[PDB]
Amino acid sequence: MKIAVIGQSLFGQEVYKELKNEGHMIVGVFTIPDKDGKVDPLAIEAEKDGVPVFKFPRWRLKGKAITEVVDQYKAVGAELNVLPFCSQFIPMEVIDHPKHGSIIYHPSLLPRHRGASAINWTLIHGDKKGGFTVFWADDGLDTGPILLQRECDVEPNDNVNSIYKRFLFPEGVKGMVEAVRLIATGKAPRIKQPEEGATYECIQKKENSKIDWNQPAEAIHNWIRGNDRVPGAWAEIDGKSVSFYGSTLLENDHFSSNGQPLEIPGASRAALVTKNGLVLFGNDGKMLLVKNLQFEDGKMIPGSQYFK
Repeated sequence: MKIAVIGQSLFGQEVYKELKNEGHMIVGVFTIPDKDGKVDPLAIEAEKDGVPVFKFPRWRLKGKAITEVVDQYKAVGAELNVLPFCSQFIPMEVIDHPKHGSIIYHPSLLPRHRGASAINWTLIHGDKKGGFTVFWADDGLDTGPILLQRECDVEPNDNVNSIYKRFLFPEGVKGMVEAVRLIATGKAPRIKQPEEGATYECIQKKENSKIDWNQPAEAIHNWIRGNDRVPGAWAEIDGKSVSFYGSTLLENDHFSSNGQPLEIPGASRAALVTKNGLVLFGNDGKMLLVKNLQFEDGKMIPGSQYFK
């Protein structure tokens, strides 16, 4: 079928590549403007293939869809829109335009974790299961009926990067390909999302990934890993912003360790720089270990090397 890919990122690129190799006609790719050194990987691949690339800075202005862009979009004659990791607001005129409307990839088990940082919140909340959903776009935020859903276990030390690389990315690509296949056959369902379990969480940016120390170690561990690697959970140490990566929870056994105390404003008690990383305490006095630290515009530095 004739498909428009509206989105970005390496995930967008891979979905594009796989649909193209399944014989679908990609009639256009609609991604974000250059950054400006960087052209989005989705645009790079499409341009090599001679597929039209569009980089609209926005699709609407002062609440109304921009006509010059909506016209450009419609001209390509898509039968289905596929939205891999779309960062832009797409007018419902566009969403609803194609024969089959639009499907969206969302990296959570909808209706849980609606919103753009769903992977982060899966981990921040300490969910034991995660996964992704492919759903039909409607006018709400991540509210449309489910086409298919796929689950995975969340590992106790998963961070955003590990669960994404292991499952959400590679299985997500397959899921989008399978979804389009089911649409091509008229077999794709529209399962109304249940009300029970619906949640929304805010978008994670540096500003709001600051560590709240007045929680148990397990919650701090979940917070760090749920923001690792981006945007990177952080705290002020010695007057500067320090980000934390590579968290694990710790147990007990004495003797081995000799760490050097490190004061962290707000921490329930001082941290310990040890040979294996930075030991942090929760408000329950329990411990977690952070392997890597980062200073503003950060070259990764092992926690063990904070003082040296």
